[PDB]
Amino acid sequence: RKGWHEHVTQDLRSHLVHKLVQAIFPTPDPAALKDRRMENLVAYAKKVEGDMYESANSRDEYYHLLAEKIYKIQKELEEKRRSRL
Amino acid sequence: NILPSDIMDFVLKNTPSMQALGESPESKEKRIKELELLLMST
Ligand SMILES: [Cl-]
Ligand SMILES: [Cl-]
Ligand SMILES: [Cl-]
Ligand SMILES: [Cl-]
Ligand SMILES: [Cl-]
Ligand SMILES: [Cl-]
Ligand SMILES: [Cl-]
Repeated sequence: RKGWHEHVTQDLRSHLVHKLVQAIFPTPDPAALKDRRMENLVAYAKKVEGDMYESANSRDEYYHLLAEKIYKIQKELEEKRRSRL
Repeated sequence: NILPSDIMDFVLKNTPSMQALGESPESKEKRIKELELLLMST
């Protein structure tokens, strides 16, 4: 349940939060990167990652939970956009 | 395929892995496995 944590480095978790941010908002322009709202996005990502890190029972399940989250967020974004068309 | 390979290379070089490039059909489960792969990479 929590033994796998010993193999996961903070450096890894950081790269993963980064991938989580890119998955939500792939390529922000300089103005967006500077916006306070971008900080809100990053904090949300770190929150999700921490949630999955503290509920997974294996490294494999940890990646899987993150992927499911990403799938779900991207689906939410796509639907919202289509609803305006 | 119709996209000139030099343009393809330029675009792919400059696109983050987590960004979608197109909306080709594939199941939810296959996309989630792909996402797991993209996270696992170094
Ligand atoms: Cl344990
Ligand atoms: Cl403001
Ligand atoms: Cl922590
Ligand atoms: Cl609205
Ligand atoms: Cl990348
Ligand atoms: Cl669904
Ligand atoms: Cl494939």
